Amino acid sequence: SMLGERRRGLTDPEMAAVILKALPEAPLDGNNKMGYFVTPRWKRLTEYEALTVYAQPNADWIAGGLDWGDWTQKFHGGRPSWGNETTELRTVDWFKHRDPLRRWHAPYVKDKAEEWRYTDRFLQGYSADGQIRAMNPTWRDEFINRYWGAFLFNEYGLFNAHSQGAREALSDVTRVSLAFWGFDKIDIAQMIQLERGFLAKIVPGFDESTAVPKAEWTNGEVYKSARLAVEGLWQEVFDWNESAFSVHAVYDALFGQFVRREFFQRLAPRFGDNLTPFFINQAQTYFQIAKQGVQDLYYNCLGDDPEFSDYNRTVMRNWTGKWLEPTIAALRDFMGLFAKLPAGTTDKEEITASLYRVVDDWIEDYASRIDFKADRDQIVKAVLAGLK
Amino acid sequence: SMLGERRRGLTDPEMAAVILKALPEAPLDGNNKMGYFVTPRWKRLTEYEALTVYAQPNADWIAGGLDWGDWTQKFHGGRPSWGNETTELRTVDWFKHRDPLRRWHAPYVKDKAEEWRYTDRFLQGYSADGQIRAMNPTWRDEFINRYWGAFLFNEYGLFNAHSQGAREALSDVTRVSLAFWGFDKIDIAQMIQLERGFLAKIVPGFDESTAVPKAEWTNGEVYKSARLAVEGLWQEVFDWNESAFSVHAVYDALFGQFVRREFFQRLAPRFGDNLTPFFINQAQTYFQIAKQGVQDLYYNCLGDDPEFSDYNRTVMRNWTGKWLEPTIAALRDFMGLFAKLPAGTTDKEEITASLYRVVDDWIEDYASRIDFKADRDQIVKAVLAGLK
Amino acid sequence: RAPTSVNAQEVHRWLQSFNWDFKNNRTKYATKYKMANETKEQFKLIAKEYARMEAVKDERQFGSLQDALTRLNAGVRVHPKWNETMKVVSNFLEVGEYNAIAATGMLWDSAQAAEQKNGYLAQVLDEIRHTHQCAYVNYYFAKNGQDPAGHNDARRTRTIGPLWKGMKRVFSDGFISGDAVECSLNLQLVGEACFTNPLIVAVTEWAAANGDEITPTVFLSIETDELRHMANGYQTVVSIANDPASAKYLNTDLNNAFWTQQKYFTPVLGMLFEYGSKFKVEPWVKTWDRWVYEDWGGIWIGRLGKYGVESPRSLKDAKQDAYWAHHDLYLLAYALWPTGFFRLALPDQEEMEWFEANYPGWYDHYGKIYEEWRARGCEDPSSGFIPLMWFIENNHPIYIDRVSQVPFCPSLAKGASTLRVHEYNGEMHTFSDQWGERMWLAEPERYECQNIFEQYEGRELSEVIAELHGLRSDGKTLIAQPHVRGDKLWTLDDIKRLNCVFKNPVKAFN
Amino acid sequence: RAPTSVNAQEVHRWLQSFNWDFKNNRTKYATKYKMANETKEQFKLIAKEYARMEAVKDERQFGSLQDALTR
Amino acid sequence: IGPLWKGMKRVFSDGFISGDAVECSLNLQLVGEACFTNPLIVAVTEWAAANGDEITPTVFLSIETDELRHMANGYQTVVSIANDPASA
Amino acid sequence: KLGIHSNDTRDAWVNKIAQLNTLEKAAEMLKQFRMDHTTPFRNSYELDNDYLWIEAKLEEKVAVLKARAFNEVDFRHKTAFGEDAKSVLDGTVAKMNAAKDKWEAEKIHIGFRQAYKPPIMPVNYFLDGERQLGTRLMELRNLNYYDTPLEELRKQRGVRVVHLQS
Ligand SMILES: [Ca+2]
Ligand SMILES: [Ca+2]
Ligand SMILES: [Ca+2]
Ligand SMILES: [Fe+3]
Ligand SMILES: [Fe+3]
Ligand SMILES: [Fe+3]
Repeated sequence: SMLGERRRGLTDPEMAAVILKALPEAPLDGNNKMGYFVTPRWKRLTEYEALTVYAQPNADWIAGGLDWGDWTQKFHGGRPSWGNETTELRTVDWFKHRDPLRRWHAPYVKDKAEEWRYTDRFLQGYSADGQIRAMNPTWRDEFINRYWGAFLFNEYGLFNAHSQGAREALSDVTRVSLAFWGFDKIDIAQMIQLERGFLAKIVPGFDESTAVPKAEWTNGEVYKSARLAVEGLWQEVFDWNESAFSVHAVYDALFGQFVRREFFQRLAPRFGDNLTPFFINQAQTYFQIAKQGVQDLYYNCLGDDPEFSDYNRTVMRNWTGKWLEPTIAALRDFMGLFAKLPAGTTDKEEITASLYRVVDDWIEDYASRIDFKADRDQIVKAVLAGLK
Repeated sequence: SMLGERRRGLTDPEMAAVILKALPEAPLDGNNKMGYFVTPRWKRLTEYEALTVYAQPNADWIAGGLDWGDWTQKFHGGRPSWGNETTELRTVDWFKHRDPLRRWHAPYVKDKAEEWRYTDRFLQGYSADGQIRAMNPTWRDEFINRYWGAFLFNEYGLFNAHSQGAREALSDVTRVSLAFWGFDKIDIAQMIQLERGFLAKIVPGFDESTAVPKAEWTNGEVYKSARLAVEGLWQEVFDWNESAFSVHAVYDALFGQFVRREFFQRLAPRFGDNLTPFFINQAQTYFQIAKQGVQDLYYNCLGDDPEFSDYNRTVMRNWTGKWLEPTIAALRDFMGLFAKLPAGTTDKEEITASLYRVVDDWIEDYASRIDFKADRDQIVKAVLAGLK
Repeated sequence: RAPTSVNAQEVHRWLQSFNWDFKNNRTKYATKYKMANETKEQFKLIAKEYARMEAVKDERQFGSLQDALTRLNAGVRVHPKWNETMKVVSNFLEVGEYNAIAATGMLWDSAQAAEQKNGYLAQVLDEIRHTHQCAYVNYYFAKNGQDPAGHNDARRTRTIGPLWKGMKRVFSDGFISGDAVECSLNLQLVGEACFTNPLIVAVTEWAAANGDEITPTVFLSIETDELRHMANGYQTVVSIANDPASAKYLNTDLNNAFWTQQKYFTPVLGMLFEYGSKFKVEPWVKTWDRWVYEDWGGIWIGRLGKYGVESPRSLKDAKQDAYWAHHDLYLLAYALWPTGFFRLALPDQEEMEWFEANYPGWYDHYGKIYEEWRARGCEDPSSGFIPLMWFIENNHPIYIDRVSQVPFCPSLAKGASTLRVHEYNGEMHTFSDQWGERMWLAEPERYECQNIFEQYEGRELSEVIAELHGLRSDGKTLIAQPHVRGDKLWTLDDIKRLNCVFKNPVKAFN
Repeated sequence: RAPTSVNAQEVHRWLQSFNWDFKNNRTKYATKYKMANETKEQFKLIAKEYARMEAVKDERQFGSLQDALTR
Repeated sequence: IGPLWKGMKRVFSDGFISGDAVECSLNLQLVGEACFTNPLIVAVTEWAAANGDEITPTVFLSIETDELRHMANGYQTVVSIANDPASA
Repeated sequence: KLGIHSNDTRDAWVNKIAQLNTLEKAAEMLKQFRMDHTTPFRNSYELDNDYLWIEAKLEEKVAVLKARAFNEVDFRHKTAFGEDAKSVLDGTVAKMNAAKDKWEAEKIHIGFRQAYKPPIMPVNYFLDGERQLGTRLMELRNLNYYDTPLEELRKQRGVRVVHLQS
């Protein structure tokens, strides 16, 4: 029927009348602000904070929790649903962290959806404008298809390294940040494949299969140590903070930044490739977005904790030393890729300068924050040994 | 008050009861499809067509109009509000046009808004990632600030060329497309300035003032013929179709596509510049968007008009030859810019390859459409003669 | 140069190949099962496309909430009783949504096939979305409604009451504590497929009936994501079907999961629906039989029969205990009304008729008791009476199930009444059924949750409420109330004068 | 390397200098008045920010229409 | 078909575009918009709500948000010619 | 002073903990505390309402002391008691795989947590153990889960049946 059978209390005369009759003259409390009891990070409480903080039902025995008592059902053996035992780091309050971008689910998918549509428009305009004509064949079929392709597995592995933190994070704000850092990594891996699939459409004979890039990753030399490091970060680390910290404040900050920015982004343009740089722009924006969150959690909240500052820095220094070695080895093996380039593409001085840029940014954005004594020339010299 | 004093017919018991009592048992017409009388360009009528087609109140004496009679108020002298007299082109129906992208206001601002926000995140990532480091000091301080900036006045001029069409267009579908073509042009001009303003924020001595880039455009040699051609297409053409056709299917398809793509985009990378290409991607995505519209209107609609096909093609072939010369001249003056490039940057072989790409594309997308037999070699040679 | 692009399915085609082999590529969590390496997923999504489809839903949802609904004053024109029900419904579901995040993160870790991992991942993101959506309902009602208290601080005021504990069992710990497969059953195969999917829709119905258009706008949007989660749970069974351990443990884990979920939701949902509303949609008993029996217990579970899956063995007892469970529970929730973060009301004359009509014998038992409590002045502050006092005077102890956390009064309940009391290593334990009893006897270390009587023992009522912030912004009026009217609200002083001191009812046993 | 960007105002700042003088740089329509070539506008908008502020209004509007109001 | 349409075209079609641009500006922004449309749009939503129409308010109120800028253009049109002797 | 989140018991333990100034003393006190107040096998239920919170405060102290006492390698691979974590893990897993029944199994898993829960054992090894021990425990426990009647199960667990109602 035009009106339907279901009567709604908001519009149905009889029902609405009953409802209006029972209403009070004014609200039964003038405090109309959900989360009013949350300590604001900024001037005023944000929608991000109100909707997120304390969503996690921790009891007071997990630093910062407002509930009381044990969990209702634990694991066989007795392990708690969430507990202090899942990470070496300690704090006065696990709910202090704040994503500087204040990303809750809505803003997060809104931005990514915009990027998705921008991307679609970009590729249509790129193919319609026939820019693929100016791209060097060798760079396209060798370095983009095989080597940039293989890097997808690196980003995929880093994505997976976040699975345990998703399950074990000790607060809502940390869980959400960690989840978004991880989701951006799988996105990048899928954008690398998206590019290959796009090339297979506008380039006769370009095979979008992952067989080649995967064979490079699993059995090649260029990415051997990168893969060994990724396999470790993902499957040998059970501590959710060691995982997130080592991925973003050590491995991806050094190895990842070098590959994406100092190799592919730096050299792609030299071969008439304006396609890959488009996707790398996204990965770098994502990297910089995650960095703000990582810095807030590990430096602002944990490394500067009024009670466990010294302890947490000792632990993070430990982790940095532990993972710096495998990361250097990853960069060292990657140096082998430079010998595959056409003579005259780049030289030892450019490569060295680019390594120092990555190491110097790392010392500034990360190492220095916990007083880790990094020796920049020693790190670079160890990596350069991989140049063939 | 909690309830407010204003009573609403949808929720107020008394008022809603009265409204419900007056409703018919069922809709008084089963045809709930607005614009059902419009001839669909595709399988089923689209929201784009329903909301746009026939909004313009033209009478039947203006090919396609559904109304009758003369206008109610005309200009002093008797000139009609809208009339066949404002353009040489003739047609069986001015409402035949259909934007292939089916853009009405909503989808249009949504797409551009996403790009605006994408752009903001990009610049925030670019800066935080310190990618400016790989930027060649010469290129940025001389070729972007002066020559890239000066080009903004070229886009700004093409933009203004749309003003008369915004008033004289003989149908809604053409008015909307026209308005969007011009709006995108001003957007590009403003993005050139934005990049210069960005550089000013991340490059200590960089000055964003248009003083430099303007002096060049006004009193320069590189864009001298450019400015002269722009001033003509804009302030000397009183025919809204000649202005749109000549600007999009001639001057911008040749000169614009060369200056944007075959120069700044093709060389920006070589100087460690991924910034300028980011914005050129937009200008090119926008160019490809407007192109689908320009083609549908002047070729699929007018060029192939069941009754004025030959007549219109003759008018466009005429217009082509008319502006092809001033355009070729604009290119010549632009050639003298390579001589200012650091020796070794590019040779006459490439400059020739690019020129042909532009000319060839132009022939496959426009010229061949109105059967304007043009000679690729003669054109390229005529422009190549500008190499100082 | 024909405009071309690439879509999600075109990239997803190769997603399965993303994972590679290496010695330690294995799940970090304990499990009795082995998920097939080639298990596939039902939907071919990638991060970008997932984001786009959810962003589209968000625009309609928030657009409706911020614009039309606000102009219509929809946050206010809701029945007082339903405004209270949503404080519980939305905040409690929020925790289920939240834990489901950690739950699917754990399943994603378990799955070895890239595609199966991806299915779980999409849910992890959806559960963050759902947490934030449920949060928004409370956020919206707090901002624009008739009573913000409870809506504005449930995350801390829910800790005062007993109904919250059971919620954490089925929708918190039940989702993440145990064998990953066991958790998947509690969350997807039973939790969502049996209760959440039908519940979310049912909630929008009761809401619309009571003038609430806020909840339908958010929950109907949440509902659009459930299909994919249903497939995850279904694919979980498939991935482990060809494993020898499956035939040995699957049905046991399923039966436990089934009882766990039903034990809490059977009485709690029916209670919030029938007692937390003015306009009724359907009697809970028939709603239950359709969900648990017909839909789930027969149709949905029958499909997975080819994988060894059988119908839960406790299903029959669950039915026999359902009919009166919610009625039995409201008696307790109302008696303990001062421990809540919401306002409760006695059934009105029209409601009692409806109850008696749909549940013959309701009046002679519950009806008379409510009438008695009214006479004692349970709604009036100066009466000095709290229904709890009535339980004491009439020797009707209230116990807390050690496993499910569901409160029960065996001497008064019309449904189940089988109390079991055990002593083990210096501690007393109270059970309400034979299924939860087996759970504790077999897995004592999994169930050590202290109940409210144990934690509150020897404490004066008003002191507990004050300490846990159960007060309105004036610092004197209680959030919880025994009636939903606008005047004569109880203050902390009214409760203090009652001088009610909690006692652990199990200490009476020798 | 602090995150940086540029807003509509910062660009509109130089909008007035976008037009240059020349021969036929004048209106094509009959008029009896002369509009000062130095006239300013109250709102400092650029094409991209204009689109954004309108797209936000659209979201709410169409969201209310397609969802709640239709329900 | 009807006569009411003719008058609408006179004020909101031809009155907007046929004549001296300044006269058109006055018909549109100085009078039409500032005097009639601006208040009208809001009034319509008021009459609409009273009659059960929540559709029109949702759309028209959004349109209303844009009028402030158009008011400025009309106001700025007079400021732009206030110095030209032709004005007086 | 008796409260849920703040009370004399908790205060008294905060003071006791502030006096544990050496790793060995603190670590031993933590292990003793777990034997006395955690799991269904705890020596007593006197601190049932505050032990969870107290245990975490004790853990905090042991962690801070261990980080200051151990060099980087030992912090990653040794227990607070100086044992090689890998050896302890492999040894306990070995015992678990040799368990003859679910009753022997639960004793091994529960005892492991009581003695080695972080900060005693490094978290990486401890959670790897949780993964392995929990798997075997469940396998043994869920086999023929319903075959034993309640009457007999009560006797196997060894509870004292205080009151039965039907
Ligand atoms: Ca090697
Ligand atoms: Ca050199
Ligand atoms: Ca005794
Ligand atoms: Fe959900
Ligand atoms: Fe779900
Ligand atoms: Fe207007």
